[PDB]
Amino acid sequence: DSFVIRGDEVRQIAPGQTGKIADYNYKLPDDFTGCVIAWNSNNLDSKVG
Amino acid sequence: SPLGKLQDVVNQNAQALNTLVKQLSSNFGAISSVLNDILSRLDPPEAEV
Repeated sequence: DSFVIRGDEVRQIAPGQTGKIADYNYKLPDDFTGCVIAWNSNNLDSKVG
Repeated sequence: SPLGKLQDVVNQNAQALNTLVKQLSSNFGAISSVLNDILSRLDPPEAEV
């Protein structure tokens, strides 16, 4: 599963975490088994304006 | 007083049941004895713990 989120909301991509992203965008089950991988994408995903 | 042995048996059983019922007021290291309070005030993984 691949998506782009704010740096603050990286914590929300975890089992049993409550946030705007967790509630209304991407939800992880508490019993989820797997690995969450996040890396900064500022250089390519941010443009001026 | 002669029937004290039969009354000791009744008293011991009543005391054991009372102790068992009273144990439901014991936190056992949890935040609260009440299950509903734990569920309402905590996220599901923390509540499960």
